[PDB]
Amino acid sequence: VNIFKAGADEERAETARLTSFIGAIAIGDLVKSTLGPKGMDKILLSSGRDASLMVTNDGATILKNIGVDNPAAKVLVDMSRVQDDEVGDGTTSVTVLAAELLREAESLIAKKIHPQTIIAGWREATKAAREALLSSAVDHGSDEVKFRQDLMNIAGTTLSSKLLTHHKDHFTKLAVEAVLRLKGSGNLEAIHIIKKLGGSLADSYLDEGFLLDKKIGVNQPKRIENAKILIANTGMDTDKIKIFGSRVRVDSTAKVAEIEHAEKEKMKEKVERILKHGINCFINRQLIYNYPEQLFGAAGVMAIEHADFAGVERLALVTGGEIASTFDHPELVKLGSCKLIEEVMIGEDKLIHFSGVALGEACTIVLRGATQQILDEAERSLHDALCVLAQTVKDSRTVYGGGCSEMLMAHAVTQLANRTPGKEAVAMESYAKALRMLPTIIADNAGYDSADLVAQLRAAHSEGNTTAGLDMREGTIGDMAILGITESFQVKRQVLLSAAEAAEVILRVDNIIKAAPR
Amino acid sequence: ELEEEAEEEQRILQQSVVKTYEDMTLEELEDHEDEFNEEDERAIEMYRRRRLAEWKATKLKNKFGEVLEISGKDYVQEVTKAGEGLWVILHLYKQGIPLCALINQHLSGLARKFPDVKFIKAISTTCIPNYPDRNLPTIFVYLEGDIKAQFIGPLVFGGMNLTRDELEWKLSESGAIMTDLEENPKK
Amino acid sequence: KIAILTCPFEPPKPKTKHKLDVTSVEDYKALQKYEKEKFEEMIQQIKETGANLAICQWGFDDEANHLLLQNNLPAVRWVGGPEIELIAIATGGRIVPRF
Ligand SMILES: Nc1ncnc2c1ncn2[C@@H]1O[C@H](COP(=O)(O)OP(=O)(O)O)[C@@H](O)[C@H]1O
Ligand SMILES: [Mg+2]
Repeated sequence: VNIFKAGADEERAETARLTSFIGAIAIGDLVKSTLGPKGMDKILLSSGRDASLMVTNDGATILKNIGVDNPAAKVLVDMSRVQDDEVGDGTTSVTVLAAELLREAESLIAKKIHPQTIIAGWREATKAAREALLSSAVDHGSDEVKFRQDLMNIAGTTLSSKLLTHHKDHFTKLAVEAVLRLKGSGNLEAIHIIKKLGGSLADSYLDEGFLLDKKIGVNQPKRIENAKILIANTGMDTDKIKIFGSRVRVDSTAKVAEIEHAEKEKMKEKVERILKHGINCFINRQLIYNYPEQLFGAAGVMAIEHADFAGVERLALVTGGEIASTFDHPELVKLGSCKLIEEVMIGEDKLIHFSGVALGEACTIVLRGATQQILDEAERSLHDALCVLAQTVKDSRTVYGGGCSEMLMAHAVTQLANRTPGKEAVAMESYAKALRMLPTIIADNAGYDSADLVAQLRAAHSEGNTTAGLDMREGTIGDMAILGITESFQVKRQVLLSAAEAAEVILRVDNIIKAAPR
Repeated sequence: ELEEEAEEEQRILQQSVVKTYEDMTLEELEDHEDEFNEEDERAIEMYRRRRLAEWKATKLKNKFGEVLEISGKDYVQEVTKAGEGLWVILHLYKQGIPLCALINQHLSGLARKFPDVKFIKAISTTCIPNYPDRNLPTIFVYLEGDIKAQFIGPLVFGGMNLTRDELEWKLSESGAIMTDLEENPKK
Repeated sequence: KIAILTCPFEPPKPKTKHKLDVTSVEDYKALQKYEKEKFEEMIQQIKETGANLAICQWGFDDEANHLLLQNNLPAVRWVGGPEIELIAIATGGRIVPRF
């Protein structure tokens, strides 16, 4: 007898894990074609309204854009998005590793092994692998030149799997420089990425100051030397007295004429109070109406209308001023400083160029490609590189990439498995196989002999050479210490832990109950 | 037009499906007077007594007058306890945006034009936290707090052609959403 | 020392509907002065209790935010009701409804 609903169903057997495994493997196979320096990106086309088209390489936006149906696919997409939020890298890596973990899981359950046995084996294996990765982590930060070289290597390895690889030598350092302007503040919003079409992608440059996409007023000057910027968050509009319930109730036209004259005079006195600070520039958050603009033009200052919260925050960071709202006491927290406020033209548009800024705490990156999709992909991948660089500035521990860290931690898992009895050992062996399946995939997407390369790496790591990985520009087994394929320790640790946790949570379901759709 | 009232006594019929005393309310019910027969008089007085009684009953309902002075701290009381069945038209705005100024002035005119529904107006920023500036002109109507229509957009609203069409768009609810656009189409 | 607070950092207004008639430029200037001194007195009254931090349930505006900044008195806004109650129970203060 059926009891649920019309449209509600239950899969309480091998069918449930069949659906979960096939969905996770579909996610893994879709994401798999975008790993390594030789990975190839994808086109996302919307069948709905506006037919949005986006060319992308990373797995986070690929998985979040598509509409997944299988709940396991939803689990993988959520894990990828969470991992992108946490660090900003390895979303494709974590999704692929989870997919291979589930594949080895179904292979094991074919051999009639209880899922909790696999769970215990995986817990022990991930503990050992995390311990080995932590033991193999190299650290810097005390050094200055060595840490800068490490940052350059991290940017290179993060940016080599994307389109900017075509000009990687130009871009990596640029990204590093941007992070070097943050001065340790974990504020990625201090970085502005302005994307304008036209010209090769090698024309992109990190500005030596700031760029604002706003407009000068009518009568204000359009160039200043030795700027004294005051940044404000005042009204400058009609500017109601804010006492709700106030109205003019008079008996003549002279009275209302006098009241409007008083309103204009109070606005004039507010502008005079602003000018008393000793300024030649003024940046406001919301609109500036016609009378304050006229007064500013007459006085001889420069005013900016409608610079949003992000704009004023970035100007405050790059110039050093405070966000003013009340100008009663000009002697309190002071202004900012620059050296030129020239208007500079890019493409066909004009932007305000703050040069000679007092502080480098914020900056702008100009992205200029030949196609809007190229601009979007460059922006997303540059965001990933900046995220990783900021994360490794916060925590300078690094581990070698190219599969070397994966190979060594898989070797540790294998060594632990060899000394553990029972059916746990095969679970840990499957864990190690799934973990080693990543460099296999990188070589496959590259197009080399994956089996030979992986066997060579296994032999080299078992011997003791703990810095061996895939040299992809030639396709052999090289030394990541000499070559310089580094990676953030935080990124790899988060990838491992998140993938293992998602595999564990998915594997222990034996019943899927779907309610009737709305 | 009042010009048809003086051209000639011959205005027999043109597009008048019904013509009786039952739909003459007050303004015109007292301009015929001598043309209302005599046998059907008592029915006319019964009808006028009933309809003036209904108007007197609605006098206790249609006294709101103009706009009022609600802010964020008074939102919950006047959107969840404002009354039973009384329409409330919440407005979220900020000073500086011109289109929302247009719709504010038109709403203010509507306030005296229609006193049955007392809409309330509130500042966008200090009514809901972190409201983006991309939703500067906001209007949503409801009764008993169950939000019915919450159209959002700076330019999709079309405050230039709002006047009567979107006046009744806000006014007419509890039924088909598309009910008054065909009256005053933009074309 | 935290100043757990409920009423917003905005000029007061009675719950009953009201109309403040302004009839001359002198009255308009008096209204401007009333607004300015209301903000200044509010901020100085927050400061005079010695609090290093304030918390308001109902949020506030820019002319208050700059005053809180320039007097070296950090504060947060738009804190929910239950959050206000939990803060009061934790930090040991008392919820006050008026400055
Ligand atoms: N130039 C390279 N040489 C060797 N291995 C690389 C190189 N670039 C990336 N890898 C490896 O490929 C894996 C995935 O890289 P990538 O596609 O950049 O991940 P994501 O798409 O999350 O940025 C990483 O674990 C890294 O070790
Ligand atoms: Mg990467």
